[PDB]
Amino acid sequence: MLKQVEIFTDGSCLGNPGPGGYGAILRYRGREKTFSAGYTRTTNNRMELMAAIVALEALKEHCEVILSTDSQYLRQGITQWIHNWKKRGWKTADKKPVKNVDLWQRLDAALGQHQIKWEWVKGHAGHPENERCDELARAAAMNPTLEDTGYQVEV
Repeated sequence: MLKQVEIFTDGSCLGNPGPGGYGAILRYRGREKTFSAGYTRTTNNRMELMAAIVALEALKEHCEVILSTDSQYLRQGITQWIHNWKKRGWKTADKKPVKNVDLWQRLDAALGQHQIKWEWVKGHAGHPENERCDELARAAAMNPTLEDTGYQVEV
């Protein structure tokens, strides 16, 4: 039985916007859960956040997590922006809401329930589970079934 929860995420999009999807692998309890869905019109950044979100929302108790991903958007959010965004009320310097505020707030809610250890992998040097997320993400985007409600060309 693993002593820490292991999560792997990937997200993919064919256009901007275009159809996209995500793949997340979750090692929780004695199982490996696999999550993946395609969206008719979204963006690569929105899918990368969705991967992380659906994985964490599955955890039903406070856990010790190790989340592994090569997603740069997630990385920059987590390491440079999120902190300052909470202090500023989720607004940009020109007082508009941040881009993808729907997802980042959603994600933030999921992250505050756990002790998280982030492992930023290089795209060409992750683990087998990262490669498999990539494969899932791509397959999903080719057969999109859901609508990405928070997507805006806009705000």
